[PDB]
Amino acid sequence: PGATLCLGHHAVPNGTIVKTITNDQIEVTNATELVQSSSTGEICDSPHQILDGENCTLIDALLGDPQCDGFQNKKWDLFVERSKAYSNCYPYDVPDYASLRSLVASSGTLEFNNESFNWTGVTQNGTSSACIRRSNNSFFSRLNWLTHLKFKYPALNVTMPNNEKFDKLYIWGVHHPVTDNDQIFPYAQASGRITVSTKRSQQTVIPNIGSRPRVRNIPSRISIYWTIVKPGDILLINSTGNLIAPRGYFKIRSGKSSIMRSDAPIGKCNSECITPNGSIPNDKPFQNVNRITYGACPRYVKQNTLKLATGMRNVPE
Amino acid sequence: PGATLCLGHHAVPNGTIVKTITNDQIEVTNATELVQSSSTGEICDSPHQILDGENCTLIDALLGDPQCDGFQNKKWDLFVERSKAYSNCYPYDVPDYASLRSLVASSGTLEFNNESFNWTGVTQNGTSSACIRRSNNSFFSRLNWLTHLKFKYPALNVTMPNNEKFDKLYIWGVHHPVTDNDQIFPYAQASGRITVSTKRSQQTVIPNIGSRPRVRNIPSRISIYWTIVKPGDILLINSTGNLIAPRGYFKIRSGKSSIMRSDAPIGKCNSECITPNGSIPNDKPFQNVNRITYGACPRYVKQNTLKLATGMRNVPE
Amino acid sequence: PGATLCLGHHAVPNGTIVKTITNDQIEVTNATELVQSSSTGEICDSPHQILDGENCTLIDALLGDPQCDGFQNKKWDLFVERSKAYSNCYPYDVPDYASLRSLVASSGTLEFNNESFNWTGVTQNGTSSACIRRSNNSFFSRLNWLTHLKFKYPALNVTMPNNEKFDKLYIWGVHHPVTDNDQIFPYAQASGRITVSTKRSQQTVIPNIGSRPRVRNIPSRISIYWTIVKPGDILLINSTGNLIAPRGYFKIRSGKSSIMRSDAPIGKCNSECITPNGSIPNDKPFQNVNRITYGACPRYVKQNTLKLATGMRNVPE
Amino acid sequence: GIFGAIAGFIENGWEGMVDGWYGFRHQNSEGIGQAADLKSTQAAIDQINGKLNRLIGKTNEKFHQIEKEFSEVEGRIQDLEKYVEDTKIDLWSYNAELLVALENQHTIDLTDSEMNKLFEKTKKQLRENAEDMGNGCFKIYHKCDNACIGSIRNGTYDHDVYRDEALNNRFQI
Amino acid sequence: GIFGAIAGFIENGWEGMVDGWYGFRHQNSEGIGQAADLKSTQAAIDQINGKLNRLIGKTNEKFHQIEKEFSEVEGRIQDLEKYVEDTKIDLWSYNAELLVALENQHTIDLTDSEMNKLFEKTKKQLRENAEDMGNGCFKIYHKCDNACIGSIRNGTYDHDVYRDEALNNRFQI
Amino acid sequence: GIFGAIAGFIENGWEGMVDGWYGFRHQNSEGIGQAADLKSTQAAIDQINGKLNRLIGKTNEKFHQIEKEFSEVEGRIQDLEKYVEDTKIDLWSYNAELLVALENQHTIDLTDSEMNKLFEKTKKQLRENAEDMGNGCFKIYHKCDNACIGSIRNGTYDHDVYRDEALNNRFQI
Ligand SMILES: *[C@@H]1O[C@H](CO)[C@@H](O[C@@H]2O[C@H](CO)[C@@H](O[C@@H]3O[C@H](CO[C@H]4O[C@H](CO)[C@@H](O)[C@H](O)[C@@H]4O)[C@@H](O)[C@H](O[C@H]4O[C@H](CO)[C@@H](O)[C@H](O)[C@@H]4O)[C@@H]3O)[C@H](O)[C@H]2NC(C)=O)[C@H](O)[C@H]1NC(C)=O
Ligand SMILES: *[C@@H]1O[C@H](CO)[C@@H](O[C@@H]2O[C@H](CO)[C@@H](O[C@@H]3O[C@H](CO[C@H]4O[C@H](CO)[C@@H](O)[C@H](O)[C@@H]4O)[C@@H](O)[C@H](O[C@H]4O[C@H](CO)[C@@H](O)[C@H](O)[C@@H]4O)[C@@H]3O)[C@H](O)[C@H]2NC(C)=O)[C@H](O)[C@H]1NC(C)=O
Ligand SMILES: *[C@@H]1O[C@H](CO)[C@@H](O[C@@H]2O[C@H](CO)[C@@H](O[C@@H]3O[C@H](CO[C@H]4O[C@H](CO)[C@@H](O)[C@H](O)[C@@H]4O)[C@@H](O)[C@H](O[C@H]4O[C@H](CO)[C@@H](O)[C@H](O)[C@@H]4O)[C@@H]3O)[C@H](O)[C@H]2NC(C)=O)[C@H](O)[C@H]1NC(C)=O
Ligand SMILES: *[C@@H]1O[C@H](CO[C@H]2O[C@@H](C)[C@@H](O)[C@@H](O)[C@@H]2O)[C@@H](O[C@@H]2O[C@H](CO)[C@@H](O)[C@H](O)[C@H]2NC(C)=O)[C@H](O)[C@H]1NC(C)=O
Ligand SMILES: *[C@@H]1O[C@H](CO[C@H]2O[C@@H](C)[C@@H](O)[C@@H](O)[C@@H]2O)[C@@H](O[C@@H]2O[C@H](CO)[C@@H](O)[C@H](O)[C@H]2NC(C)=O)[C@H](O)[C@H]1NC(C)=O
Ligand SMILES: *[C@@H]1O[C@H](CO)[C@@H](O[C@@H]2O[C@H](CO)[C@@H](O)[C@H](O)[C@H]2NC(C)=O)[C@H](O)[C@H]1NC(C)=O
Ligand SMILES: *[C@@H]1O[C@H](CO)[C@@H](O[C@@H]2O[C@H](CO)[C@@H](O)[C@H](O)[C@H]2NC(C)=O)[C@H](O)[C@H]1NC(C)=O
Ligand SMILES: *[C@@H]1O[C@H](CO)[C@@H](O[C@@H]2O[C@H](CO)[C@@H](O)[C@H](O)[C@H]2NC(C)=O)[C@H](O)[C@H]1NC(C)=O
Ligand SMILES: *[C@@H]1O[C@H](CO)[C@@H](O[C@@H]2O[C@H](CO)[C@@H](O)[C@H](O)[C@H]2NC(C)=O)[C@H](O)[C@H]1NC(C)=O
Ligand SMILES: *[C@@H]1O[C@H](CO)[C@@H](O[C@@H]2O[C@H](CO)[C@@H](O)[C@H](O)[C@H]2NC(C)=O)[C@H](O)[C@H]1NC(C)=O
Ligand SMILES: *[C@@H]1O[C@H](CO)[C@@H](O[C@@H]2O[C@H](CO)[C@@H](O)[C@H](O)[C@H]2NC(C)=O)[C@H](O)[C@H]1NC(C)=O
Ligand SMILES: CC(=O)N[C@H]1[C@H]([C@H](O)[C@H](O)CO)O[C@@](O)(C(=O)O)C[C@@H]1O
Ligand SMILES: CC(=O)N[C@H]1[C@H]([C@H](O)[C@H](O)CO)O[C@@](O)(C(=O)O)C[C@@H]1O
Ligand SMILES: CC(=O)N[C@H]1[C@H]([C@H](O)[C@H](O)CO)O[C@@](O)(C(=O)O)C[C@@H]1O
Ligand SMILES: *[C@@H]1O[C@H](CO)[C@@H](O)[C@H](O)[C@H]1NC(C)=O
Ligand SMILES: *[C@@H]1O[C@H](CO)[C@@H](O)[C@H](O)[C@H]1NC(C)=O
Ligand SMILES: *[C@@H]1O[C@H](CO)[C@@H](O)[C@H](O)[C@H]1NC(C)=O
Ligand SMILES: *[C@@H]1O[C@H](CO)[C@@H](O)[C@H](O)[C@H]1NC(C)=O
Ligand SMILES: *[C@@H]1O[C@H](CO)[C@@H](O)[C@H](O)[C@H]1NC(C)=O
Ligand SMILES: *[C@@H]1O[C@H](CO)[C@@H](O)[C@H](O)[C@H]1NC(C)=O
Repeated sequence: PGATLCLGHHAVPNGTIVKTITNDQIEVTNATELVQSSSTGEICDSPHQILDGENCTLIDALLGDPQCDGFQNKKWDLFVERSKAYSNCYPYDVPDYASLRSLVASSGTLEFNNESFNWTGVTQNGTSSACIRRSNNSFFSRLNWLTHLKFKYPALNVTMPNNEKFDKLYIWGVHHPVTDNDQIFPYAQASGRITVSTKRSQQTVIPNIGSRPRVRNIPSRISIYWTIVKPGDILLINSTGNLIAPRGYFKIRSGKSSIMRSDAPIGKCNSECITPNGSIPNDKPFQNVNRITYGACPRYVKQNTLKLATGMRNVPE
Repeated sequence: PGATLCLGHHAVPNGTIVKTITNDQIEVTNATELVQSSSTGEICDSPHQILDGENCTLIDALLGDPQCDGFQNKKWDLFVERSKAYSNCYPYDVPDYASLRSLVASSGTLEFNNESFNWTGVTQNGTSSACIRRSNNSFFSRLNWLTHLKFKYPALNVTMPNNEKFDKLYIWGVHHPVTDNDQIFPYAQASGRITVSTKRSQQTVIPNIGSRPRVRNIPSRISIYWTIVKPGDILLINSTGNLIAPRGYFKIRSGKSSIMRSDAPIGKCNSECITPNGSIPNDKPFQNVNRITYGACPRYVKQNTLKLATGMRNVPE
Repeated sequence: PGATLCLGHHAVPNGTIVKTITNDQIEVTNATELVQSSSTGEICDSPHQILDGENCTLIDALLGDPQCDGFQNKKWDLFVERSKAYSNCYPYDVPDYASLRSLVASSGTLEFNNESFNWTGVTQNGTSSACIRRSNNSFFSRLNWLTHLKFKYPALNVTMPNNEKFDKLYIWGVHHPVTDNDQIFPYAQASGRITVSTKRSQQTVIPNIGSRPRVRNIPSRISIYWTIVKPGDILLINSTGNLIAPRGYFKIRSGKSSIMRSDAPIGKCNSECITPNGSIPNDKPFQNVNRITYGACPRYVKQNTLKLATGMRNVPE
Repeated sequence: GIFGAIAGFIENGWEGMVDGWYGFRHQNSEGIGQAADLKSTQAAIDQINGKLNRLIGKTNEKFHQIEKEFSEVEGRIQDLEKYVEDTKIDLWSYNAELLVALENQHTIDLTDSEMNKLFEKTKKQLRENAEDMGNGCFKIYHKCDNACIGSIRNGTYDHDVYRDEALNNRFQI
Repeated sequence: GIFGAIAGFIENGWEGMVDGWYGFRHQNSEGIGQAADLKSTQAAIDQINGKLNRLIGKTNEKFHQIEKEFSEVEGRIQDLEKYVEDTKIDLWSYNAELLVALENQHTIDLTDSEMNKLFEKTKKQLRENAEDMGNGCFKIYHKCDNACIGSIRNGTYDHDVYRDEALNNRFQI
Repeated sequence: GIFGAIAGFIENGWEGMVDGWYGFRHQNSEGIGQAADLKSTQAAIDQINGKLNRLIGKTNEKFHQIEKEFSEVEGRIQDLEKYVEDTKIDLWSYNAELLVALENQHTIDLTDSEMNKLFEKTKKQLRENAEDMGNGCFKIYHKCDNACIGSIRNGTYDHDVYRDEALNNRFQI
């Protein structure tokens, strides 16, 4: 009579299709998804230090646009810029705006130390009606608009050494007056110039008489520039007019900080990986949510899905 | 007596050598080439829209060098620049020539809309003998050389808003006169300046008195600049002399367009993948024809050949 | 009675752990290291031509700072800049210092041919006390500081054609005087300008009156610029003051040359692959010594170690 | 596919086997039954877990990087920024596609291998007491009750006990 | 090489087999012949076609990119443009080299596998009626005419029909 | 692991085998001995040397590249330079990790394969004169002195010489 002994393997009624080297569709008993393709839609406030810019760009928080006053001296792992943001102080441009934004974002602090510059031969603290702070004409909190003293103006030559252990970041600028109604009113002469130098650097800037298109009803412009002053080094400012002067310096730090453009709301939750769409889990090795990421994130890939087999070939009964 | 049954496999008299993980030379019954290494030598005119620049660079077609007059308003998937090309209008340079060339190439159109600028206090339509159009002194078709009116010249201040849905591209420039024979003849004063601004941008340019080395027997130069004006925004030009003014704007588009340097002839044929050597087939996944490609192309690799086995090991008889 | 025949395989008492696809720790009989992780600490003087900069940057050897006089006309596969280096001539800056350094390093020669420029209407060979050569006031060996002739100064207009087969590299600059003590002493007028042009290029530069912070007790600065003049082309210099003029040109070459920052000593030995830590062997396909390399080098990777099995699984007795 | 067991000489899988990946079915005098093999099941599962451990929860931290979206037309530098990112993404997309494809071929083959090994080990255990029917089943040429079958599944089967009975049945006429 | 059949226990291939990749040769009372096996042949061909389908005709479209040739010396930005392209090309060149090398090892092994499977399947079919001569050939211990050989090639061979004849021939003296 | 010989049906390796990677141990009337198999040993070694030849001494020359360390804060262009290099290094680091992992899985499997092939070849050689004990050892059912064992190791063993003796011993009671 005898017996029969059969060797076999399992199978499931609901197999999954995976790809192989030889076969773009083969059914296995089980698989797991390697591409993260969903976000909750919220940027989690932990474990990274989030700073929501709200109505303020990093640059406006840096310059000190009055509505950004709450940002003074703050730090961040990630500064989040909102698309609804707008400037509401004196109109300005920044040649290489992207690099200033970048180096501040990366520094990851707005720590500012005031400095007492020897400003005699000029009226400090110039204001305007397009930069309203506390219901009164005002200016950028970190900038000092330098004008005449008794309709006269001599050659400035102010010096300031960096005896610290970190790089100093100085933000400064140039006024470009509207007409000759603002050429003889705030500076008291025909011509002007600004030369901001160090032991290793020199930038000079020529002002410009001319009306621009109005931005919040002001047709003049300011042009913002910057200067990094290393340890042991010195900042020198030769001015014969038009200087929008620093009131001090920003600390430059090195670390993991950055900036991201996103309209995602900030949630009270904990997620290592941030995209502009919101935070995402980082169990998977890949993701197709966004090429822009911050933190411990899966790597961005073009595929929606990539199934790894976690079971044998399914050969149903 | 019995029988004998032998299991076996085929073999061929002409095997091919392939590489493996363990063996840089092993013979298989058959293989196929994965690297495309040949072109027919012609750029196929289909399915991409080809625009042969012939004697004209994109920049010369853009500015409107008279021999490029046929290019007005044309579109392209691929603009092909020829090495035999040359300029035959007023001598000029473009700071960041590469970026202007690039952004126009990528925009993929020369669509130009004329605009009526309020030019009073100057003589429009200045010409020269080095830009011959239709056997008569002429200039770049898209530029307006602005000179005096009755040996006098006041402060210009012309404005032009962009109420369209696309970015406007404005091309303009500065004249740099040869001597004081061309300082008191076309502008009628000692000094000049050009300030081309928007709500978000400002460029100012100072002219220069001085002879350059002659280029087609003219020793003066023009310097070409550009300005993008977004929807809702405005272009403003403050001029006190020397303006080479726009006659309007170019449409900026986004799409798949580009530019390529090649001397390959254009053929009447259909090929998805274009290199500077000519079109190539795209059945293979790799190619060593050129690192410069346009379209659906195999990926460039350094290897001449890579044979994929399509048969078993060959073990001849 | 019969016999027994057992098939088997070897094993070793000292196995090595390797990683696989399925297993991060599996013991094999033997392995070899694929990551080079050590240097001898010396840059080998062979087979690449090494030029130790010692106290001199490439830029200082180029300009001809007196202590760099020994570098005149030298070639290199690799120029090695030392961190102890310092400048000891007239204080200067180079806008785009990094690009000049880069293109010279890559050219891989300091070959200089003197040229006789028609310098009448000025005193050549200006000197200073901060550039001491051979115990006497001096200047950069490749630059000609142009000053007045009998307290007067006319409009310069000197021309120099390139009839060679290679690009010519011209180094030149602008003086920025300290006060009006050095505005009426070396140039003899109120204002100045420099325009260095070709058939295809134009750079103009405005001097600046103003004291800078002292660098080796001099508060003036020079600003260094460059111009490449191709075959068939011409260099033109319009000067009305302040020109720091070329005494000729440098040969531009194309080849394999570069520059590296390192304090490693140069040894008498032979190694294909150079890092800043010293030379390294290149038997291994990978290395974690430095991302900066020159020559035939293993590729840089983040891992300290990667063991390739060169034996079977070890299954001890 | 590479060993020829799963979707090969084994015609199909067993949906009714829920407590293991591989196992045994038998017919003897006492009925017809099934039991899973734990060691081969676990061998397969451990290898798959090995692959998972290299892939799940292993991410790389990045912080400040380049900008990847742009609101202005800029030309050369923006071209390079986009190109660098597009290049990077294609290379990682390629890595991910190849990785999954290879892993999946390997997983399929190792699972086929585990089936094959169990089969082979069972064949050797039976010595001269059974023959291979070619479909994963052995014809056992002796009375083999539940304890006997169990003894084969547990690796305690003594082929000498039944050899006389089985040779007689095998080499009959 | 990994299964040990092709360029292993099978001494060589058959140039005279032109209608398949794998097959059978026989000697019996009625002569010496050859016939290709379609199923194993097609199994191999389908897998190779699978690999080809992932590689042939699968290209990626690119449009405006960076410049890759330069007529002027420029320095820093040009350095970065060249470096990015040179980096990219090395990585794709590496991808292509590895891809082909792995694909080719796999193709060689899967073809060896198909030979091995056919051999194994034929061995089991023969049960106790043949012995393995060690070179891919079976000594069949019974009269096996063309229809009988055909029955083995077609999977219809009934080993019970010949078992008595074959055991007698096998266990002779 | 994939063939089931090394760390499978062979319980362990032999530290006392120093003149080869694979071999034979025997017990017969004349004693107990060991001899290495050169052909299988060399087959394994050649394949590993093949892999080494693609990896050792194969480097790529690079010369002027981008700067990779910076002493000043610069922003946009420096961001791109660092990002390009960091991107490159991650991709090569990935290539190196995967390469080693695959190579090592393949090396382990090919060495297991060589053991399996030698075993299989020896089994076929023995024909009906031995049985597989399931642990890499064959019970040889005939007097097999040192020359006889040597004849099996050298591929000159004539199974017909001993078949009568062995069938008698095998199918005894
Ligand atoms: C098809 O294939 C997959 C992969 O092999 C199987 O899914 C795995 O199943 C196990 C066990 O059920 C899961 O283990 C659990 O992990 C949880 C961690 O949560 C997240 O993190 C992982 C990565 O670490 C993510 O992949 C996952 O998506 C989760 O979001 C733990 O919290 C669990 O712990 C709980 O149970 C254990 C009991 O062992 C206790 O020790 C704990 O106290 C706690 O109660 C648990 O360890 C594993 O995460 C799954 N992996 C994946 C990738 O999804 C499927 O089961 C399989 N399907 C079938 C039908 O077999
Ligand atoms: C060695 O190995 C290779 C690869 O396995 C074999 O070459 C393949 O052979 C087949 C059949 O002969 C070819 O199929 C044909 O493809 C044509 C498409 O043309 C181009 O596109 C392919 C990719 O799609 C390119 O790789 C190729 O180079 C071509 O330039 C079709 O037009 C053909 O269609 C015609 O025949 C079929 C009959 O099946 C009809 O349906 C049609 O109406 C029409 O008449 C055909 O389908 C395949 O392209 C080849 N591949 C490659 C990569 O070259 C060799 O045959 C093999 N050598 C030996 C000796 O076996
Ligand atoms: C564990 O696994 C590894 C790799 O399989 C084995 O190491 C190899 O062993 C061989 C032979 O002993 C070595 O071969 C020798 O190479 C020398 C070259 O020197 C350098 O270059 C190689 C690459 O080419 C580097 O990898 C290496 O680190 C060296 O720094 C030659 O100079 C030698 O030549 C001498 O001997 C031969 C005899 O064959 C003579 O022809 C010559 O005249 C001369 O006297 C020799 O060829 C090989 O380099 C080793 N490879 C690696 C990567 O290290 C281990 O042996 C193995 N361990 C065990 C216990 O088996
Ligand atoms: C951030 O700003 C929003 C948006 O409203 C701003 O729109 C600008 C164009 C400008 O007109 C500015 O004055 C205005 O505030 C603020 O919401 C608005 O806040 C004002 C405050 O007076 C209210 O009167 C409005 O009801 C309210 N409108 C909307 C649509 O929200 C918002 O308060 C401010 N948030 C922060 C955190 O500063
Ligand atoms: C490269 O320079 C070193 C370092 O010393 C230099 O430090 C500068 C800040 C400046 O003060 C300069 O004058 C000085 O030379 C040279 O070493 C020094 O050389 C001087 C030469 O008079 C000696 O007096 C010192 O003893 C010596 N000091 C040290 C610490 O080495 C070095 O000679 C020179 N090397 C080359 C190849 O030029
Ligand atoms: C601008 O200010 C600086 C600093 O006060 C002046 O530089 C100093 O000048 C004296 C000579 O008058 C030197 O002895 C000092 O060593 C300098 N000090 C420093 C700290 O550099 C500079 O001269 C001023 N400019 C003008 C035009 O007077
Ligand atoms: C996350 O946001 C990105 C960027 O906004 C989304 O991708 C864009 O989707 C819109 C609408 O479908 C398209 O018009 C854009 O072209 C896409 N941009 C890019 C760069 O892909 C993406 O769909 C969002 N993903 C999730 C999961 O919400
Ligand atoms: C240059 O032109 C613009 C536009 O005509 C002038 O700006 C206008 O000036 C009036 C006051 O004179 C304002 O009330 C308008 O709102 C402005 N219009 C626009 C559209 O901006 C500008 O003043 C002119 N410049 C000079 C120096 O007169
Ligand atoms: C396609 O054209 C490219 C670029 O012109 C060719 O590659 C060049 O070949 C010339 C002459 O052999 C060399 O001097 C250049 O150094 C090469 N340049 C590069 C970037 O490789 C290429 O040979 C041509 N290919 C085909 C198939 O025609
Ligand atoms: C600056 O120098 C150049 C070269 O001497 C002058 O250009 C030449 O001018 C004459 C007319 O005076 C032309 O006929 C020549 O063809 C020119 N020669 C070259 C080589 O270009 C230029 O005119 C000078 N500048 C001034 C203001 O006199
Ligand atoms: C080679 O030198 C590099 C660069 O100096 C070393 O890497 C640095 O090590 C220091 C000290 O441990 C760290 O502070 C830096 O952050 C490291 N820099 C980088 C870019 O990694 C490296 O350790 C040296 N390697 C060897 C083998 O000597
Ligand atoms: C410091 C100073 O002079 N501020 C005055 C400005 C400037 O003159 C112009 O903004 C420069 O163009 O003009 C105002 O009309 C204004 O904008 O509110 C009044 C203000 O007191
Ligand atoms: C608008 C105008 O004035 N055009 C005149 C120009 C310019 O004066 C110079 O090109 C500027 O340097 O000079 C010409 O000799 C010329 O080049 O043909 C005559 C021409 O009528
Ligand atoms: C050519 C010339 O005039 N050289 C003189 C310079 C320059 O006037 C200033 O360096 C320019 O600012 O000044 C010196 O005091 C000096 O530095 O040694 C004397 C020197 O003879
Ligand atoms: C199959 O169905 C079961 C029961 O609902 C479920 O738990 C399992 O996840 C499914 N598996 C697959 C691979 O779809
Ligand atoms: C071998 O020769 C034949 C007959 O000419 C040809 O068709 C085939 O392509 C060749 N194959 C290889 C792999 O070279
Ligand atoms: C094991 O020890 C021997 C003897 O000292 C040595 O030569 C060999 O390199 C060692 N092997 C490994 C893999 O550690
Ligand atoms: C075999 O193992 C099972 C499971 O552990 C056990 O319950 C059973 O009694 C064993 N059977 C025999 C016949 O040894
Ligand atoms: C086997 O199959 C072949 C091919 O289809 C057929 O012609 C032949 O008659 C069959 N032979 C037997 C013996 O069944
Ligand atoms: C087998 O080969 C060995 C090694 O070459 C040889 O010395 C021995 O005499 C041979 N033995 C037999 C029995 O043929």
